[PDB]
Amino acid sequence: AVKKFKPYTPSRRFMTVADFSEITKTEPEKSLVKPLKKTGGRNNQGRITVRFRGGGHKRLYRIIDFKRWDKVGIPAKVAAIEYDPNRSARIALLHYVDGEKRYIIAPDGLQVGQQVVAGPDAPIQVGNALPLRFIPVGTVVHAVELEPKKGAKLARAAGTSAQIQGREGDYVILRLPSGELRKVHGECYATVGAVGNADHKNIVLGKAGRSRWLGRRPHVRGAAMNPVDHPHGGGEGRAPRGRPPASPWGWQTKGLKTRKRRKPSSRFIIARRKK
Amino acid sequence: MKRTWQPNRRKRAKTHGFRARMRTPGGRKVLKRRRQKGRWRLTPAVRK
RNA sequence: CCGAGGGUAGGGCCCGUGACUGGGGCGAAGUCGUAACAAGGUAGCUGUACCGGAAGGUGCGGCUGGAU
RNA sequence: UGGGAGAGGGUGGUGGAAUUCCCGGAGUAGCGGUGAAAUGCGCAGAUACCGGGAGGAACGCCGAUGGCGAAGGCAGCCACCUGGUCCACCCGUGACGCUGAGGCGCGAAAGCGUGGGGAGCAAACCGGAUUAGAUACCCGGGUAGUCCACGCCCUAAACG
RNA sequence: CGAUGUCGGCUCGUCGCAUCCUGGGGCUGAAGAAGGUCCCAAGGGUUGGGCUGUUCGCCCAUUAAAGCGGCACGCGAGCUG
RNA sequence: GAAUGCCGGCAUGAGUAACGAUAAAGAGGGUGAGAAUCCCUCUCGCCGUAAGCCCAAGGGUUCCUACGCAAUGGUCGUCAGCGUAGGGUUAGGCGGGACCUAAGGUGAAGCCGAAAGGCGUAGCCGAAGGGCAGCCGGUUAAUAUUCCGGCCCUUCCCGCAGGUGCGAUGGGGGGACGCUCUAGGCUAGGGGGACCGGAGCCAUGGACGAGCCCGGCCAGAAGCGCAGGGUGGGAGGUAGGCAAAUCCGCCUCCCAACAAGCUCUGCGUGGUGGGGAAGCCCGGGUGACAACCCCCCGAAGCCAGGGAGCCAAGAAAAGCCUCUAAGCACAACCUGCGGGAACCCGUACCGCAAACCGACACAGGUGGGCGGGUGCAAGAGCACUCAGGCGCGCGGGAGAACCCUCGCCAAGGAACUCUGCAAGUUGGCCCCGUAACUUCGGGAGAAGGGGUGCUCCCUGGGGUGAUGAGCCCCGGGGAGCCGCAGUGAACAGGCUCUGGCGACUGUUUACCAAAAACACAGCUCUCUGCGAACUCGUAAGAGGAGGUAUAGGGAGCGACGCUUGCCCGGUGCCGGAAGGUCAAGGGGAGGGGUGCAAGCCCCGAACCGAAGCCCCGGUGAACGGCGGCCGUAACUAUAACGGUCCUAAGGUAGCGAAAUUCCUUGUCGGGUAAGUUCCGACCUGCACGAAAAGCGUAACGACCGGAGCGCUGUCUCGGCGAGGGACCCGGUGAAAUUGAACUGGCCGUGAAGAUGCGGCCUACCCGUGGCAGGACGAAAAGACCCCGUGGAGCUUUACUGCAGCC
RNA sequence: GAGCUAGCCCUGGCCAGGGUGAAGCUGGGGUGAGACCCAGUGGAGGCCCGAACCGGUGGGGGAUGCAAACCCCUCGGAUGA
Ligand SMILES: CC(C)C[C@@H]1CCO[C@@H]2[C@H](CN[C@@H]2C(=O)N[C@H]2[C@H]3O[C@H](OCC/C=C\[C@H]2C)[C@H](O)[C@@H](O)[C@H]3O)C1
Ligand SMILES: [Mg+2]
Ligand SMILES: [Mg+2]
Ligand SMILES: [Mg+2]
Ligand SMILES: [Mg+2]
Ligand SMILES: [Mg+2]
Ligand SMILES: [Mg+2]
Ligand SMILES: [Mg+2]
Ligand SMILES: [Mg+2]
Ligand SMILES: [Mg+2]
Ligand SMILES: [Mg+2]
Ligand SMILES: [Mg+2]
Ligand SMILES: [Mg+2]
Ligand SMILES: [Mg+2]
Ligand SMILES: [Mg+2]
Ligand SMILES: [Mg+2]
Ligand SMILES: [Mg+2]
Ligand SMILES: [Mg+2]
Ligand SMILES: [Mg+2]
Ligand SMILES: [Mg+2]
Ligand SMILES: [Mg+2]
Ligand SMILES: [Mg+2]
Ligand SMILES: [Mg+2]
Ligand SMILES: [Mg+2]
Ligand SMILES: [Mg+2]
Ligand SMILES: [Mg+2]
Ligand SMILES: [Mg+2]
Ligand SMILES: [Mg+2]
Ligand SMILES: [Mg+2]
Ligand SMILES: [Mg+2]
Ligand SMILES: [Mg+2]
Ligand SMILES: [Mg+2]
Ligand SMILES: [Mg+2]
Ligand SMILES: [Mg+2]
Ligand SMILES: [Mg+2]
Ligand SMILES: [Mg+2]
Ligand SMILES: [Mg+2]
Ligand SMILES: [Mg+2]
Ligand SMILES: [Mg+2]
Ligand SMILES: [Mg+2]
Ligand SMILES: [Mg+2]
Ligand SMILES: [Mg+2]
Ligand SMILES: [Mg+2]
Ligand SMILES: [Mg+2]
Ligand SMILES: [Mg+2]
Ligand SMILES: [Mg+2]
Ligand SMILES: [Mg+2]
Ligand SMILES: [Mg+2]
Ligand SMILES: [Mg+2]
Ligand SMILES: [Mg+2]
Ligand SMILES: [Mg+2]
Ligand SMILES: [Mg+2]
Ligand SMILES: [Mg+2]
Ligand SMILES: [Mg+2]
Ligand SMILES: [Mg+2]
Ligand SMILES: [Mg+2]
Ligand SMILES: [Mg+2]
Ligand SMILES: [Mg+2]
Ligand SMILES: [Mg+2]
Ligand SMILES: [Mg+2]
Ligand SMILES: [Mg+2]
Ligand SMILES: [Mg+2]
Ligand SMILES: [Mg+2]
Ligand SMILES: [Mg+2]
Ligand SMILES: [Mg+2]
Ligand SMILES: [Mg+2]
Ligand SMILES: [Mg+2]
Ligand SMILES: [Mg+2]
Ligand SMILES: [Mg+2]
Ligand SMILES: [Mg+2]
Ligand SMILES: [Mg+2]
Ligand SMILES: [Mg+2]
Ligand SMILES: [Mg+2]
Ligand SMILES: [Mg+2]
Ligand SMILES: [Mg+2]
Ligand SMILES: [Mg+2]
Ligand SMILES: [Mg+2]
Ligand SMILES: [Mg+2]
Ligand SMILES: [Mg+2]
Ligand SMILES: [Mg+2]
Ligand SMILES: [Mg+2]
Ligand SMILES: [Mg+2]
Ligand SMILES: [Mg+2]
Ligand SMILES: [Mg+2]
Ligand SMILES: [Mg+2]
Ligand SMILES: [Mg+2]
Ligand SMILES: [Mg+2]
Ligand SMILES: [Mg+2]
Ligand SMILES: [Mg+2]
Ligand SMILES: [Mg+2]
Ligand SMILES: [Mg+2]
Ligand SMILES: [Mg+2]
Ligand SMILES: [Mg+2]
Ligand SMILES: [Mg+2]
Ligand SMILES: [Mg+2]
Ligand SMILES: [Mg+2]
Ligand SMILES: [Mg+2]
Ligand SMILES: [Mg+2]
Ligand SMILES: [Mg+2]
Ligand SMILES: [Mg+2]
Ligand SMILES: [Mg+2]
Ligand SMILES: [Mg+2]
Ligand SMILES: [Mg+2]
Ligand SMILES: [Mg+2]
Ligand SMILES: [Mg+2]
Ligand SMILES: [Mg+2]
Ligand SMILES: [Mg+2]
Ligand SMILES: [Mg+2]
Ligand SMILES: [Mg+2]
Ligand SMILES: [Mg+2]
Ligand SMILES: [Mg+2]
Ligand SMILES: [Mg+2]
Ligand SMILES: [Mg+2]
Ligand SMILES: [Mg+2]
Ligand SMILES: [Mg+2]
Ligand SMILES: [Mg+2]
Ligand SMILES: [Mg+2]
Ligand SMILES: [Mg+2]
Ligand SMILES: [Mg+2]
Ligand SMILES: [Mg+2]
Ligand SMILES: [Mg+2]
Ligand SMILES: [Mg+2]
Ligand SMILES: [Mg+2]
Ligand SMILES: [Mg+2]
Ligand SMILES: [Mg+2]
Ligand SMILES: [Mg+2]
Ligand SMILES: [Mg+2]
Ligand SMILES: [Mg+2]
Ligand SMILES: [Mg+2]
Ligand SMILES: [Mg+2]
Ligand SMILES: [Mg+2]
Ligand SMILES: [Mg+2]
Ligand SMILES: [Mg+2]
Ligand SMILES: [Mg+2]
Ligand SMILES: [Mg+2]
Ligand SMILES: [Mg+2]
Ligand SMILES: [Mg+2]
Ligand SMILES: [Mg+2]
Ligand SMILES: [Mg+2]
Ligand SMILES: [Mg+2]
Ligand SMILES: [Mg+2]
Ligand SMILES: [Mg+2]
Ligand SMILES: [Mg+2]
Ligand SMILES: [Mg+2]
Ligand SMILES: [Mg+2]
Ligand SMILES: [Mg+2]
Ligand SMILES: [Mg+2]
Ligand SMILES: [Mg+2]
Ligand SMILES: [Mg+2]
Ligand SMILES: [Mg+2]
Ligand SMILES: [Mg+2]
Ligand SMILES: [Mg+2]
Ligand SMILES: [Mg+2]
Ligand SMILES: [Mg+2]
Ligand SMILES: [Mg+2]
Ligand SMILES: [Mg+2]
Ligand SMILES: [Mg+2]
Ligand SMILES: [Mg+2]
Ligand SMILES: [Mg+2]
Ligand SMILES: [Mg+2]
Ligand SMILES: [Mg+2]
Ligand SMILES: [Mg+2]
Ligand SMILES: [Mg+2]
Ligand SMILES: [Mg+2]
Ligand SMILES: [Mg+2]
Ligand SMILES: [Mg+2]
Ligand SMILES: [Mg+2]
Ligand SMILES: [Mg+2]
Ligand SMILES: [Mg+2]
Ligand SMILES: [Mg+2]
Ligand SMILES: [Mg+2]
Ligand SMILES: [Mg+2]
Ligand SMILES: [Mg+2]
Ligand SMILES: [Mg+2]
Ligand SMILES: [Mg+2]
Ligand SMILES: [Mg+2]
Ligand SMILES: [Mg+2]
Ligand SMILES: [Mg+2]
Ligand SMILES: [Mg+2]
Ligand SMILES: [Mg+2]
Ligand SMILES: [Mg+2]
Ligand SMILES: [Mg+2]
Ligand SMILES: [Mg+2]
Ligand SMILES: [Mg+2]
Ligand SMILES: [Mg+2]
Ligand SMILES: [Mg+2]
Ligand SMILES: [Mg+2]
Ligand SMILES: [Mg+2]
Ligand SMILES: [Mg+2]
Ligand SMILES: [Mg+2]
Ligand SMILES: [Mg+2]
Ligand SMILES: [Mg+2]
Ligand SMILES: [Mg+2]
Ligand SMILES: [Mg+2]
Ligand SMILES: [Mg+2]
Ligand SMILES: [Mg+2]
Ligand SMILES: [Mg+2]
Ligand SMILES: [Mg+2]
Ligand SMILES: [Mg+2]
Ligand SMILES: [Mg+2]
Ligand SMILES: [Mg+2]
Ligand SMILES: [Mg+2]
Ligand SMILES: [Mg+2]
Ligand SMILES: [Mg+2]
Ligand SMILES: [Mg+2]
Ligand SMILES: [Mg+2]
Ligand SMILES: [Mg+2]
Ligand SMILES: [Mg+2]
Ligand SMILES: [Mg+2]
Ligand SMILES: [Mg+2]
Ligand SMILES: [Mg+2]
Ligand SMILES: [Mg+2]
Ligand SMILES: [Mg+2]
Ligand SMILES: [Mg+2]
Ligand SMILES: [Mg+2]
Ligand SMILES: [Mg+2]
Ligand SMILES: [Mg+2]
Ligand SMILES: [Mg+2]
Ligand SMILES: [Mg+2]
Ligand SMILES: [Mg+2]
Ligand SMILES: [Mg+2]
Ligand SMILES: [Mg+2]
Ligand SMILES: [Mg+2]
Ligand SMILES: [Mg+2]
Ligand SMILES: [Mg+2]
Ligand SMILES: [Mg+2]
Ligand SMILES: [Mg+2]
Ligand SMILES: [Mg+2]
Ligand SMILES: [Mg+2]
Ligand SMILES: [Mg+2]
Ligand SMILES: [Mg+2]
Ligand SMILES: [Mg+2]
Ligand SMILES: [Mg+2]
Ligand SMILES: [Mg+2]
Ligand SMILES: [Mg+2]
Ligand SMILES: [Mg+2]
Ligand SMILES: [Mg+2]
Ligand SMILES: [Mg+2]
Ligand SMILES: [Mg+2]
Ligand SMILES: [Mg+2]
Ligand SMILES: [Mg+2]
Ligand SMILES: [Mg+2]
Ligand SMILES: [Mg+2]
Ligand SMILES: [Mg+2]
Ligand SMILES: [Mg+2]
Ligand SMILES: [Mg+2]
Ligand SMILES: [Mg+2]
Ligand SMILES: [Mg+2]
Ligand SMILES: [Mg+2]
Ligand SMILES: [Mg+2]
Ligand SMILES: [Mg+2]
Ligand SMILES: [Mg+2]
Ligand SMILES: [Mg+2]
Ligand SMILES: [Mg+2]
Ligand SMILES: [Mg+2]
């Protein structure tokens, strides 16, 4: 339930913030954090390779467990739910009966105090993980691995899920967050339920400084630049695009498909996204 | 106003110093030319 | 001290008037179509929505104050 | 107190018919459509037929001159939460009643906001016919919307 | 063209006369008053404002009159810009 | 003899400008060959959130002392940051290193690249971050947390004693963290004292006083006290913390829980050791057995790793503690005590500046800490002042124009002008009071007013203390006094109305543009299923992202409101297993050269044969585009209506002479005496129009218009006055420019604008202060304009390639 | 060559004083319960005023400068992009 503000500055008019009700613990687990090395968008050459980055709040990385087949059979208790600033989803502190502690991204509906477990035999309950083949068709599911033992890749951000559609041999058919239909191998693990913090999408940044806090530097339009800079640059006065609209590097940017033609995963894409 | 020379002993030694010059094919050609020319100083002296 | 009133400043209601503009009434024999009254030639009406020179048309839902 | 009928209301679940789209197969010269046609679709293999899948929306028969609700309105089936109401007994209170300016709530459809959803249908719009014209009626397309959540709107031939 | 700074204003003038006013005249379709028209005349004078960057022009209030032109469309080693 | 030639020298301009902040000087005495300028004293002025003091950087002897004055110093010079010489910098505890890690850098392993080289986990390096033991005073011409004095402390080695499973680069804990707000208690620092100590003072009318003036502390081990921080104890289980583990984590039981205890800090005290003024006397000496006490204010600092709230969610590693493994348990570690040991580098001085960056002893620039008092509501603001530091390295006169900075001005009040440009006005605080419109916050300090000093009296509340006194902080009422005036000086909004643009705060052309431009939340299209797309790179490898469609890239639009129409023929992109075209390659009909021949060698048709293109569809918040003529109504006029040509389709709503309207100052209305601007309308829109968004929009703006009030030297229209210059005298002394010059006016002439030619006119020789008409004055080989088969940036359906992609 | 400047990364530091008074919370009222209203508390914010600090709006001065961008007056931000 995104929170509003009264219009008592110009920017508070529209600013909305997450409510943080599901948060039960406000400092991270010291053994699970490491320094998140800000890049500025620069690569090992020093060159900006992603424009308009840098200047965000300092953050610590929270090691997330994206395997969970690491501890088949060992239940854990949901000790806490925590803010993670490296991701839209919330995160769940888990105390294994092992004594081991681990973070998972927090699915919707998950309650502090409950138990989750992982494995071929685990119950179909929000928060459990099983290879995809053992999850009933129609189950909504998140943190899906894409190839077995490679790590959860799909449906991780706030609010997202994949739905299990059907089986075909060693592969199940998932409807991804994007709407694509994809064969994903059945030994790939997945966690029951949808990722939580679904209200994330309705947050209204409200002011320019807010994007600054997130490390987003102002984006300059190509139409605002000169010809030395950009297809759209130049012109006396304002100017329409005057050519198929383009990126700074000259490639068309309205419609032009860019997935590689002869990519081996094509055999496993059943139907591209829609909408 | 703030001018362009803002001396800094560490900066000087790390940028133009003997060891920087030797680390690199170009800096080595610098040392070699200033030797062939007979420069009394191959590199800027800083106090360090 | 209070004090008719004069002055300064700012509000409230009303009246008159105003380039231009909105529709309304009225007006023996103007121009356009024919929406309604018969099943009025697409039953009519209807709240709403959108569109169209105009009456109107269409969508959704409602009424019979509809025919056979 | 004991009983009853009922699409009264809300939440969750879930079942079959049908349409569309997709995949497989089989098959070929048309299908569709109309007052008649054209546009449209089709040898790049359509229509018609079989199997598989996906998805939304509505619930046939029962069904009625029926039932329930204060109205608006309510129809597959199931469970749960819940309102109204009638009958019997003649047991309890002892006029505690009627109405009700204001107030508060409810209030078809359309419409509006924010998310979602989108099969069929369809304002707008496009095209084909008709016509003197045809910003219509008829035909082929078609976007809001029609669906769900929350929040607004508060109108009506909201009629007996 | 190894630079003759360009519109308007301001300031400071100075000159021409094809004279706007003031002085002197002839003709008048000059009764008077007031005009018209031409001649002589450059001594002096020739206002303040609204609009516009404006020169110009229009307008307001006046005036005896609110003249027209030259001086590198006078004047930026004088100002403005 | 010329090349705006080159190098050097030397002229001219000229005894001219200038001598570098308008904080400011005067005199006496000394020294010396020489003194405005050096030293000393007295007077005067200036800074005092500095123009004082302490760190860091940077500088590198500039520090102190003697002797000097050629040059340097904008003058002088006896002086100096100058010349010569001698001296001067002292650490286990300060800072850095023999400690740690951050970005980054480097890099065993490993990866990549024609060479050179590029990467790269560990590890190593890397600090103003972490970690770590010294405070106060005295001493020198010059260093001092360094020497010395007093009182404290750290580590290393070795020994003694007690204790214990000792033991690590491995496990674990801790270290360890944000922003805003902030509690208690202290300290720094400050104010006051009628108390305590002091040399003295009584003036000029008065005061011998509860007088004036000065001062009234600093450091300190253990112990103690106050205030804080940190921390549950026990037991059983145990599969996790990449071996082990008694540690840690997880489950359970019991006891403890706003505590306590233990522990660690800060503050107070504390054996002891220091300091100690005014004044007077010659840095010293006295004062002085100096006194060293009470009250108040009180941090942003300390206790600290404190508390609360919030979202944008806030380093690492070591030191340290605990666990155990090899081992070893004659060892080893822990605690106590004792003796011994303890290295390298810096330390001078300048440090908002004459020593640093600016060529200069340059009005500029330079990070951190301290920065006293009083009053003004507060404060680091302002004025004045303490400590401390200065008067800015040319002076002396004069009292013209003119210029600068400043003050005032009769009557008028924007008439000034492109424009109220500039300058007035206003101006703090308390109180009263405040409109349209609004997104309900705002608009708002709206507007507009009133109050404001001092004195006496009465009185309310808080803090400290004790509930009182005293001191301190917020008030309340009554009566008075003075002046032209009570934020009496200084610091301190002019206001309103109404348009255009842009929502807003932000950003920008360093050095002519700050804006309407850029950005911005927000909206839409589109690409991207992750070894993502995309970007940088030959590559490896990186970024994207230790992210995963509620996410990431690209593009346009630009809060919000109401909206965003018609065209898919062309270009783009998207879809399309047919068809057409299509390269290498396949195929090899059929020819050819040569050889006696086997053969060797070459040309080669049909046909099969990608992407691309053609072709068929889709698609606008993709590139884009959204008609012409003629007729028509019972007054005229105009055309709801019609006809016809053309289109891919003919511009919808909304707006409109506009940041767009050419004709144009369109026309009408408003405002004005008067209005090319402005505002409101009209619509024949030269040439608006819907995300190169259309129309609106509260708030906002050093944006650009228009008006009004207030007030003014803007002006009619100028006048006076101040200071700094200009001027004169002494000192020091440039510059661009310069063919040479013995360099007048007119009218002509002349390459067409003549000091220089002709004719006339005028004119004794040489300066000084002034003004700028001329010397087509200076400056700059015109930046406009053209020319050169000159250059460069940029574009594209110019050509031709290349990367990249297929 | 990034000791100037532009961006980013790491690690530190700095922002006198005053003003306005969001959410929440407490209580009161309210109702079937509610929404909600009132008061107090509270202390938010690319909030307001204004030094330091960062700027560079208008004018004036300077223009062989104090200065190859300075000086005076005025003006913008000043808890934040
Ligand atoms: C239609 C017009 C374009 C006619 C045009 C007007 C322009 O100039 C004039 C040209 C004719 N020549 C004039 C000229 O070059 N003048 C220059 C001046 O430059 C410096 O003065 C300030 C710059 C102003 C002008 C520049 C160009 C310099 O100091 C002066 O000596 C002088 O060189 C004509
Ligand atoms: Mg809000
Ligand atoms: Mg509100
Ligand atoms: Mg949450
Ligand atoms: Mg860690
Ligand atoms: Mg990284
Ligand atoms: Mg690197
Ligand atoms: Mg970079
Ligand atoms: Mg990029
Ligand atoms: Mg970037
Ligand atoms: Mg993310
Ligand atoms: Mg989160
Ligand atoms: Mg798979
Ligand atoms: Mg969003
Ligand atoms: Mg962030
Ligand atoms: Mg954005
Ligand atoms: Mg942008
Ligand atoms: Mg541009
Ligand atoms: Mg540009
Ligand atoms: Mg470039
Ligand atoms: Mg280019
Ligand atoms: Mg280009
Ligand atoms: Mg362009
Ligand atoms: Mg442009
Ligand atoms: Mg243009
Ligand atoms: Mg442009
Ligand atoms: Mg174009
Ligand atoms: Mg393009
Ligand atoms: Mg897809
Ligand atoms: Mg600079
Ligand atoms: Mg520097
Ligand atoms: Mg250094
Ligand atoms: Mg350094
Ligand atoms: Mg450096
Ligand atoms: Mg380097
Ligand atoms: Mg070096
Ligand atoms: Mg080499
Ligand atoms: Mg070599
Ligand atoms: Mg030598
Ligand atoms: Mg060198
Ligand atoms: Mg009177
Ligand atoms: Mg009809
Ligand atoms: Mg009819
Ligand atoms: Mg009909
Ligand atoms: Mg009909
Ligand atoms: Mg229609
Ligand atoms: Mg066909
Ligand atoms: Mg075929
Ligand atoms: Mg579907
Ligand atoms: Mg009874
Ligand atoms: Mg309703
Ligand atoms: Mg509805
Ligand atoms: Mg048609
Ligand atoms: Mg016909
Ligand atoms: Mg639809
Ligand atoms: Mg009915
Ligand atoms: Mg020329
Ligand atoms: Mg010349
Ligand atoms: Mg010229
Ligand atoms: Mg010249
Ligand atoms: Mg004038
Ligand atoms: Mg005359
Ligand atoms: Mg005259
Ligand atoms: Mg004029
Ligand atoms: Mg002219
Ligand atoms: Mg004109
Ligand atoms: Mg007359
Ligand atoms: Mg003239
Ligand atoms: Mg002319
Ligand atoms: Mg002319
Ligand atoms: Mg001229
Ligand atoms: Mg003239
Ligand atoms: Mg001129
Ligand atoms: Mg000039
Ligand atoms: Mg001029
Ligand atoms: Mg000149
Ligand atoms: Mg001149
Ligand atoms: Mg001249
Ligand atoms: Mg010659
Ligand atoms: Mg020369
Ligand atoms: Mg030459
Ligand atoms: Mg030369
Ligand atoms: Mg010589
Ligand atoms: Mg020379
Ligand atoms: Mg010489
Ligand atoms: Mg000379
Ligand atoms: Mg001379
Ligand atoms: Mg002289
Ligand atoms: Mg001279
Ligand atoms: Mg000079
Ligand atoms: Mg000078
Ligand atoms: Mg000064
Ligand atoms: Mg001055
Ligand atoms: Mg003197
Ligand atoms: Mg002297
Ligand atoms: Mg002398
Ligand atoms: Mg002096
Ligand atoms: Mg002296
Ligand atoms: Mg004296
Ligand atoms: Mg002071
Ligand atoms: Mg030096
Ligand atoms: Mg000398
Ligand atoms: Mg000298
Ligand atoms: Mg000098
Ligand atoms: Mg001497
Ligand atoms: Mg020394
Ligand atoms: Mg020592
Ligand atoms: Mg050693
Ligand atoms: Mg290290
Ligand atoms: Mg290093
Ligand atoms: Mg190191
Ligand atoms: Mg360090
Ligand atoms: Mg130390
Ligand atoms: Mg100590
Ligand atoms: Mg022990
Ligand atoms: Mg921590
Ligand atoms: Mg941490
Ligand atoms: Mg830290
Ligand atoms: Mg924060
Ligand atoms: Mg406190
Ligand atoms: Mg103390
Ligand atoms: Mg005080
Ligand atoms: Mg164990
Ligand atoms: Mg003594
Ligand atoms: Mg502080
Ligand atoms: Mg602390
Ligand atoms: Mg690290
Ligand atoms: Mg052993
Ligand atoms: Mg042994
Ligand atoms: Mg050593
Ligand atoms: Mg020292
Ligand atoms: Mg400075
Ligand atoms: Mg400083
Ligand atoms: Mg100095
Ligand atoms: Mg000086
Ligand atoms: Mg200086
Ligand atoms: Mg003091
Ligand atoms: Mg004050
Ligand atoms: Mg002086
Ligand atoms: Mg000074
Ligand atoms: Mg001086
Ligand atoms: Mg004089
Ligand atoms: Mg005065
Ligand atoms: Mg006076
Ligand atoms: Mg006056
Ligand atoms: Mg006035
Ligand atoms: Mg007046
Ligand atoms: Mg005016
Ligand atoms: Mg102007
Ligand atoms: Mg004031
Ligand atoms: Mg008003
Ligand atoms: Mg109001
Ligand atoms: Mg108003
Ligand atoms: Mg308004
Ligand atoms: Mg309001
Ligand atoms: Mg006021
Ligand atoms: Mg007020
Ligand atoms: Mg009073
Ligand atoms: Mg007084
Ligand atoms: Mg103010
Ligand atoms: Mg703006
Ligand atoms: Mg702008
Ligand atoms: Mg706008
Ligand atoms: Mg806006
Ligand atoms: Mg700001
Ligand atoms: Mg600029
Ligand atoms: Mg420029
Ligand atoms: Mg420049
Ligand atoms: Mg400027
Ligand atoms: Mg500009
Ligand atoms: Mg600005
Ligand atoms: Mg810009
Ligand atoms: Mg904006
Ligand atoms: Mg938007
Ligand atoms: Mg969207
Ligand atoms: Mg590349
Ligand atoms: Mg290569
Ligand atoms: Mg990464
Ligand atoms: Mg993006
Ligand atoms: Mg905006
Ligand atoms: Mg923009
Ligand atoms: Mg509105
Ligand atoms: Mg098209
Ligand atoms: Mg098409
Ligand atoms: Mg197309
Ligand atoms: Mg092909
Ligand atoms: Mg075009
Ligand atoms: Mg076109
Ligand atoms: Mg007729
Ligand atoms: Mg429309
Ligand atoms: Mg118009
Ligand atoms: Mg307009
Ligand atoms: Mg236009
Ligand atoms: Mg016009
Ligand atoms: Mg015009
Ligand atoms: Mg006009
Ligand atoms: Mg008028
Ligand atoms: Mg017109
Ligand atoms: Mg466009
Ligand atoms: Mg445009
Ligand atoms: Mg507008
Ligand atoms: Mg506006
Ligand atoms: Mg507005
Ligand atoms: Mg602004
Ligand atoms: Mg502005
Ligand atoms: Mg104006
Ligand atoms: Mg004057
Ligand atoms: Mg004077
Ligand atoms: Mg004389
Ligand atoms: Mg002399
Ligand atoms: Mg000299
Ligand atoms: Mg000669
Ligand atoms: Mg001569
Ligand atoms: Mg002469
Ligand atoms: Mg002469
Ligand atoms: Mg001629
Ligand atoms: Mg001549
Ligand atoms: Mg002559
Ligand atoms: Mg001659
Ligand atoms: Mg001659
Ligand atoms: Mg001759
Ligand atoms: Mg002659
Ligand atoms: Mg002659
Ligand atoms: Mg003459
Ligand atoms: Mg003279
Ligand atoms: Mg002179
Ligand atoms: Mg002259
Ligand atoms: Mg001249
Ligand atoms: Mg010449
Ligand atoms: Mg000249
Ligand atoms: Mg020049
Ligand atoms: Mg040249
Ligand atoms: Mg030339
Ligand atoms: Mg030139
Ligand atoms: Mg140029
Ligand atoms: Mg030319
Ligand atoms: Mg050519
Ligand atoms: Mg040629
Ligand atoms: Mg060329
Ligand atoms: Mg080129
Ligand atoms: Mg190549
Ligand atoms: Mg590409
Ligand atoms: Mg601040
Ligand atoms: Mg206030
Ligand atoms: Mg309050
Ligand atoms: Mg609270
Ligand atoms: Mg602010
Ligand atoms: Mg204020
Ligand atoms: Mg600046
Ligand atoms: Mg000014
Ligand atoms: Mg200059
Ligand atoms: Mg300045
Ligand atoms: Mg100032
Ligand atoms: Mg401010
Ligand atoms: Mg502030």
